[PDB]
Amino acid sequence: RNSLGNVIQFIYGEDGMDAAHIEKQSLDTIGGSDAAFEKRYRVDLLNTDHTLDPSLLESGSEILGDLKLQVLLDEEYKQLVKDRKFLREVFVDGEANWPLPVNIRRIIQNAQQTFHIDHTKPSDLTIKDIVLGVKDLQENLLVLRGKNEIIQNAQRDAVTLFCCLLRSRLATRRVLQEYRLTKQAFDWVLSNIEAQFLRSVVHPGEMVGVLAAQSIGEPATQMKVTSGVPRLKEILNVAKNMK
Amino acid sequence: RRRLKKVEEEENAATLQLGQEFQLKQINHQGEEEELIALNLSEARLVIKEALVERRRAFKRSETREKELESIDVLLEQTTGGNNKDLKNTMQYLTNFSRFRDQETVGAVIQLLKSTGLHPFEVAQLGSLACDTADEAKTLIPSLNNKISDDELERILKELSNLETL
Amino acid sequence: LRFGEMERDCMIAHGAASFLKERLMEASDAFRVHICGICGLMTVIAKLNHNQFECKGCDNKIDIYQIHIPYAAKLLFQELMAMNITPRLYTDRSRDF
Amino acid sequence: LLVDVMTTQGGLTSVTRHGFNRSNTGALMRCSFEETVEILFEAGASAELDDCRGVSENVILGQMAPIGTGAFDVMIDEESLVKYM
Amino acid sequence: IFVYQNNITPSAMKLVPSIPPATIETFNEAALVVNITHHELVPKHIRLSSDEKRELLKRYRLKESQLPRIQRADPVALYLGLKRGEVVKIIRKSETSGRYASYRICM
Amino acid sequence: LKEKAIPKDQRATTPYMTKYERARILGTRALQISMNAPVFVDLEGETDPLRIAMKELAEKKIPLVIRRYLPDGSFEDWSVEELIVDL
Amino acid sequence: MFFIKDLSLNITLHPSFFGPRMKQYLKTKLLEEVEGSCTGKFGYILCVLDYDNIDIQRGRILPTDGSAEFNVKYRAVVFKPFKGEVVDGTVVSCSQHGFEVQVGPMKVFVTKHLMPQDLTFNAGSNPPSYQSSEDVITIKSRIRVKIEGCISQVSSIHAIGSIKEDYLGAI
Amino acid sequence: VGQQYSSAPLRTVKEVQFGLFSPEEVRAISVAKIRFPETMDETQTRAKIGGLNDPRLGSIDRNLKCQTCQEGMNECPGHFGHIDLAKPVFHVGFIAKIKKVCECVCMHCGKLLLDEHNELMRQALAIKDSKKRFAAIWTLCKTKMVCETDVPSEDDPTQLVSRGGCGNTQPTIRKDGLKLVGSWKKDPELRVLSTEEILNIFKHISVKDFTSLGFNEVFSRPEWMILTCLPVPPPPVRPSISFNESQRGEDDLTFKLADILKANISLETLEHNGAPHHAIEEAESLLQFHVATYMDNDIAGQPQALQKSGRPVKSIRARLKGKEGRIRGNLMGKRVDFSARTVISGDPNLELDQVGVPKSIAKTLTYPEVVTPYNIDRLTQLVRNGPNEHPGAKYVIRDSGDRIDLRYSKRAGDIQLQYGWKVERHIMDNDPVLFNRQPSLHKMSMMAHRVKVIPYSTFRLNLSVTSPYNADFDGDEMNLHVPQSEETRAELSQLCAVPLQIVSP
Amino acid sequence: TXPGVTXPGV
Amino acid sequence: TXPGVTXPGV
DNA sequence: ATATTGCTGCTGCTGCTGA
RNA sequence: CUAAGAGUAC
DNA sequence: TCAGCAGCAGCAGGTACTCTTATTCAATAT
Ligand SMILES: [Mg+2]
Ligand SMILES: [Zn+2]
Ligand SMILES: [Zn+2]
Ligand SMILES: [Zn+2]
Repeated sequence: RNSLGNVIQFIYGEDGMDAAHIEKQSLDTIGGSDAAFEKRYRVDLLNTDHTLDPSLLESGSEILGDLKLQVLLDEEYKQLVKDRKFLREVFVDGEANWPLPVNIRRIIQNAQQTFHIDHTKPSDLTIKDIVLGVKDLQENLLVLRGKNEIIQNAQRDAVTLFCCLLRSRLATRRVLQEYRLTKQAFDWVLSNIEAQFLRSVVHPGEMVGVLAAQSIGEPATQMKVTSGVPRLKEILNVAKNMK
Repeated sequence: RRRLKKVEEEENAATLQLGQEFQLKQINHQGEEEELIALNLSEARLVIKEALVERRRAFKRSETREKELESIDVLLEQTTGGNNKDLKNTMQYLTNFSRFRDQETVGAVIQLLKSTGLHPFEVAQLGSLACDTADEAKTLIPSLNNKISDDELERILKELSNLETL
Repeated sequence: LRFGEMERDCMIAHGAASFLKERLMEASDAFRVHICGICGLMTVIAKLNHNQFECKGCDNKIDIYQIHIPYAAKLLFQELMAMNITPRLYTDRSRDF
Repeated sequence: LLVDVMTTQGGLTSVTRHGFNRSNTGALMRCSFEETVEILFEAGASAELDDCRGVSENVILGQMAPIGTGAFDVMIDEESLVKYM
Repeated sequence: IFVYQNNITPSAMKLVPSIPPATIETFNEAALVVNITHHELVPKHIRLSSDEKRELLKRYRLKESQLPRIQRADPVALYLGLKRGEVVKIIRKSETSGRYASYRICM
Repeated sequence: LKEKAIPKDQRATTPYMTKYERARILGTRALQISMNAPVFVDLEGETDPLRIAMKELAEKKIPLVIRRYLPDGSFEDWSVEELIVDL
Repeated sequence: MFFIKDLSLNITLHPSFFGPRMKQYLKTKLLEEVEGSCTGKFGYILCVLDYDNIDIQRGRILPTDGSAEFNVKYRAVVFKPFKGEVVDGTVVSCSQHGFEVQVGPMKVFVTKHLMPQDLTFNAGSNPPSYQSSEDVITIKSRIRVKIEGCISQVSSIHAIGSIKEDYLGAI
Repeated sequence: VGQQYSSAPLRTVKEVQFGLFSPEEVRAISVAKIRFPETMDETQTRAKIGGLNDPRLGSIDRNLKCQTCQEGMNECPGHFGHIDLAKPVFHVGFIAKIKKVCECVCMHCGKLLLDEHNELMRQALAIKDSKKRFAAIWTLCKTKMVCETDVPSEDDPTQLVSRGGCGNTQPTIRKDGLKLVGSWKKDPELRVLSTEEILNIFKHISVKDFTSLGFNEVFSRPEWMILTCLPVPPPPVRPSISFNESQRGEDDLTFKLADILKANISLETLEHNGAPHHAIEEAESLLQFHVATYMDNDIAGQPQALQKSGRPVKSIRARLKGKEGRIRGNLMGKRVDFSARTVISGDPNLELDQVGVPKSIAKTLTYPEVVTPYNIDRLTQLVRNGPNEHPGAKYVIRDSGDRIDLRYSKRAGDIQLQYGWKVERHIMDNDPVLFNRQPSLHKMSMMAHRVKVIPYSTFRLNLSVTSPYNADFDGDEMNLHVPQSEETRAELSQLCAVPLQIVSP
Repeated sequence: TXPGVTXPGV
Repeated sequence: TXPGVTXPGV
């Protein structure tokens, strides 16, 4: 808001994130082919077309043929397909590298280097544990603390793209096969993701107007169709007639 | 508003112009509004006594006119220190010209005046001045003109005279 | 040294309010002035030696406040008054936000 | 944020004395940009009231602007202070 | 809604505002060849009911004037038939978050 | 002020102390220590008021409260005790 | 007349005084400041009511100063004279120009213009007093007076009253 | 000593209420009436009573106190006077507004031309912004040239309702210089509208009428746009900065006020003695010109009122406007103390957040440290060392306000420090200091460093930190600001520190 | 405009 | 108009 | 003999018969 | 004091 | 129910910082 109290943006940067806490990351669901997508995420316990190696996890020889777990996998993969469709609608060019607050890849590498993942012992995790932990972490990423329908909807809309990133990285197949997290390593990863997200939220009292003005002016000092300072002057001074 | 300079009507009790800060309704410290409770002399004296004895107790945890004067002077010197010549004079005045004695009679007077249902300033004036007759009361307090019936006014002043005990 | 406009803007961007206030007041020019309560003008005769405060024109002696403003601000207000403009300073809100 | 400020009034508001500076945002902070004396005269004639919420108003008055560290009030709690000892 | 070929004579433009609550809106066919709301630059506009506006102002502690403004001549405002005081919710595809919802009050 | 004060049971602000709040709390406490205010923590030989206030904040012995002002004029009172200093 | 009223006072405390007894210090400093005071806004202020628990509120630190400003609210008993009101009092002094009557903490001056014609001043009567053909008003005499004038000073409210009216005088 | 104790309550300004001075308020606040243009009496050694330097307005000499408040030049704000004008004159900043208002209001009966009966006046008056409502009222009522004593009924345009109109023809009003000329359409009659009749017709505007035009009933009525009493600023506003070491040199405002007084006296004498209307009008025009050029000397078209020395007169408006005027040159940005500036050199042996400070600069700049039981010994030692050697103290600020200068204080002997005193001492190592390079285009050009005292004449900084500053070592100069309190020091270290700015937003 | 950037006009 | 803001007209 | 005075940027209205 | 000129780092 | 035209006039100008040089006449009257 400005001095009069008029709303400029209903949430800062349309995400409520401090700019210094943003890093470029890749959305893995938006890219790739359909066959590559299914090979990456689709897991089917009932059939052998997309079954998982029982050596991946301790219960892999016992969960085979389960029904409730298959329901969880079905809803997870349906959510992932929905996320792919949403991201392809959002980004027409298909660009996957975008700035987002929390760097998941470094957290996964830290967990791998900290707990000494041997990559041979069958994983202690259970599929239900992974799915429910990700679902709860989605709910623990709070930007708005209000307790009414308007604020709840705004909060849900403010973290949708980071939630898409989180589902893209912390998928069941990816956790069990590519990264081979253990139980404790997965819990540690969840805790750090939550803490870093809560640490990347913008601080009230920030003078974002002066920051934006300086962050636009300084590159201009560092500086067919007109461009550069004359074009910036033509834009800021809304001129009826331009070159 | 925030008028530069200020014009207001002059204070006049006979006209019932108490003042801008002595209006009928006052906002209490709890956020709601209350009637401006106008204490008569006896009720005000009892309130002063209650406040002083409560202050004495709180500091502790952390009748003939001669002996009442001695009690008020001793408790006053025990409770408060300097800049109390005003308070000393007020307290000796209160014990000198006192109309009622204790809690019972002042409660009876206040409930009677509530039954009269008159202005708090006017009921305080009625309780303060020990009048005798009707027209005498009406001329002592100009605000009494045609507010309560003659029979009711006469009887209530009769119970003021009766409850004027000791 | 001149503490220019854009230096003040950088310090605003940092969020350092108290440092900016100290730069503009305690380091350059801090001046205490007495103002009336009925009117916002600085037309208050304040005899500090005798502990007397009187605003001629409002006929008051009990509703006076003191403020700390830059001397340049006092000069600006006096120049506005000399140019037939009244910059009344009030220390309470007459309107809700 | 820049393009949101420029279009928040329903039209394209330029960054010029004929654009943003013409809003009803406070006489003291409007005069600090350009056309100082004319703004003061118009505020005097129209009897504008300045709420002193802007940065420029408190800068002129030499008082802590309600920005950054000034965006809140620090207060002493008697009960907590007794509670510590 | 009235649709005309070229123009309306001012002698009829003056009587276009009829007895309330009947409102006459005039459109040109040339302006209606292309549906502007299908442009990708144009985000989604949803008119709010009175109760929704009241809830919006209550939850955000806003006054009427503290909302962003949309003119009562904006092409989408004419398209949706906004009257003054009515608030449109604007759903946008943000690039920092997937979805962003703004609000604009008609003026 | 009764209307302005949001009741404690329905505060809707972040439970984390902001950088500006922490900076002002440290500055205020160091200024008070420099002016001979009583210290609520045991000193291990430190003499700098700023680091004394930092030690007080580390173990939450600062008896101050932040009055966070909402844009409409309402406020919420958050004690330094209950604010989580994650930064 | 006597009332009790809601009042508020701003007290500033230095940083060195924020010990565990801060509430006690504030409660004591409300006294000795407004107890037994005299203002034109509220007349006299004799005592504070409800001293058991005085509402002290939080206390805001003045920035760059460190001192804290408390807005303490309380009940105070007050005595405000009013023009056009009748009150009892005790005659304490007399003179050619009039006589002074003690009422509570204040003195009310009744001028010679506001006594009946036969109630002339006389220095022959001891003490020099305002005497009529039926009664004499000397020192230490009860009297009812109707107040008609008030001028306010910081240290002493001054009042002018009258005893000409019917049934006004010695009871 | 600064300013001594005052019993008045201390508050902060919450709201600024603008408006216009009423003549009676000007006469009420004034402490003196100014009637003589001479600043000094015939002896040329005192301030003339009733002149422009009346002692009641404030003292012009340090050795003498103000005659009104009995305070020195340090304390006295200055008190206004007033000049009672012989005839009303226009305010130069309100001539256009006066023209619009008199064009919106009947020039005979003082009522707005189009009442609520007109169709478009409901729309115009329903505008809540005061400035937009006036624009609409003007652009709809400028074209009407009759008071319309009878108007069609609002219910239906069949029967006629008679309002309080006077039925007179309004003129077409233009401005010819500083005067408004009205050409009445022939019932043309061209004549100059006297400010007397304009003032009279403004004073007859009803409260409802001018409150719909944007004016306020209390703070700015339209008739206050006409000047009848000039407020005279005190000598603090217009000081006599005599630099000839003997000859007083007066401010431009003093000369303009003397000219206004001369013209006022001339007009008064001409009116009293009786004269042809031509001379009276000429004197009135001269008075109007002098007042207008006093408030604003940059009037378009008219020639500038040249000063004595032949240069243009600096008016109040010129004093206020500009990059070097009050607002932009003394309030938004001002010169400050406790600052240093010098050439910068690189140092690979300094940490990223360190800055090397020349020893002499460290000896000049000081920090005031409050004496505390925790730092009594080292502060005492610094006081013993004195100001001529580093580290040491330059001043001792006592609680009474007296300031012991450590130079010339060794004669008095050792000083015993008391808790609560201040030692104003040289900046030592590890002091947070703000550090700036003047073409400051973003926040990272004003980061905070830690002091490291070095034995040479250049500021020394790490090579890596030169990129955010955009600073080379080909002769660049940089500035240093020292915080003077614990709060500013703390927030400067906790918000603006160099490491906290490594990643930029 | 201004000057700079008179008025307009004047 | 004026000029500025001839006449009208001329 | 000494002091006073004579390149860049805009803004707005008036008026019908004829054919 | 004002005015003017030569500059230094951007 | 619609086709054709005109008039005018106004200056300053990015942020800090250093240094030097010169500064309005003549005549009348007390
Ligand atoms: Mg360089
Ligand atoms: Zn006043
Ligand atoms: Zn003075
Ligand atoms: Zn008329």
